[PDB]
Amino acid sequence: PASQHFLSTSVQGPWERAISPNKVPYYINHETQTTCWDHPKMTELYQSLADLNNVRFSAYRTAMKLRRLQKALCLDLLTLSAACDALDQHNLKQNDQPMDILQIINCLTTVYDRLEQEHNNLVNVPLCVDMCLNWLLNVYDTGRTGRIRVLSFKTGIISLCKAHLEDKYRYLFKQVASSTGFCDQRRLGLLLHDSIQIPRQLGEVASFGGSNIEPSVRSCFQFANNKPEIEAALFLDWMRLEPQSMVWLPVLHRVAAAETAKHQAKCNICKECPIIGFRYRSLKHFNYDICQSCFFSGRVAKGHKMHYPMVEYCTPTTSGEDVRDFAKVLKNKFR
Amino acid sequence: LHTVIPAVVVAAILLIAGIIAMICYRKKRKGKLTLEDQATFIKKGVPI
Repeated sequence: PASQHFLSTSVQGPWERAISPNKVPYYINHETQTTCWDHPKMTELYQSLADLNNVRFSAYRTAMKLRRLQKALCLDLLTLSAACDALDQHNLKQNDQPMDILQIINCLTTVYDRLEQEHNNLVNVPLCVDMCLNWLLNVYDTGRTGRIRVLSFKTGIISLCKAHLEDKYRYLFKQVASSTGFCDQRRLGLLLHDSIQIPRQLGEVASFGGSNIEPSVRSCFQFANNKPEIEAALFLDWMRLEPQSMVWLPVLHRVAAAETAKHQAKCNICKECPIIGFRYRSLKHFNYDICQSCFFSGRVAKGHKMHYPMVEYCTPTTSGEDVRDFAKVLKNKFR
Repeated sequence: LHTVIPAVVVAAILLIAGIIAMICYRKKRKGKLTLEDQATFIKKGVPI
């Protein structure tokens, strides 16, 4: 294409942009044998992302960027039921079934037709199909072979859809467990590998233990009391234990919920009242409430302490609960 | 006197009503509006 020479200079060094038979451009990381795509709309999206390197912590960064992507991709308009019906309509039930470009295109069309019928003024089917194919083959097509697995695509869509966190957990467990509902080390490892293929695409894989899924499986099966197989309830409990390699999805759910939160409080640095979004309350001092705008920059008022405990309200508070925790912090400061 | 002064004792009941109202400014309607996620619990207290 004529845009190859024009936009090959948008990135430099080892990155090597190449075109695909489906006329979608993609970069090449040749010695890692890993490849990623970059559409011009996703190019400007990533350029906007690159200015948002101000997040101090890891999980917050991943959740905020993934929320920005999901809202930009308009895949937050997709529910669990529509995606499940679309995947069951194309008979993509075997997790190890090879998937060509055409089957993914058909399933994406099935999803996005319903999405546009619900969001005529918000969803454009061909552009959204191109964007979602771009992202999915970014995550799970690093080899440029045109073949992916049904399980990885299912995991990506279910994680990036609009549904309850435990509902997505249960569906993914059913996808990876057998007909008896049992999951051994290998299926859990495959699911964790598919999950860890996501942060490496953006560049925050090492902060959560790297790409080594073995410690995660070891922790999960140690919580399983060394059981040969794990169950859905034990999987949910271990997930609520907030492991290192999976906390990003509940952090995403929280930030999505708190995006519409409005707290009647004042920021104890930038004096912003009312607090909109995330409210953070210190568990040591009194009358100290900070907004996430100053929290993410790392600026601290009155300095930190030997220990500086913090609670993170993501929803408008209940007066009973905050009076209880105020009584707790008075009790703590009394001692 | 009984027709004038015991007309103020009802202000004590007025206090009782005001107090019991004010011990419940968030217990009156806990759900309030925009009742999303009504079968689980979403709260955090540790920075990650």
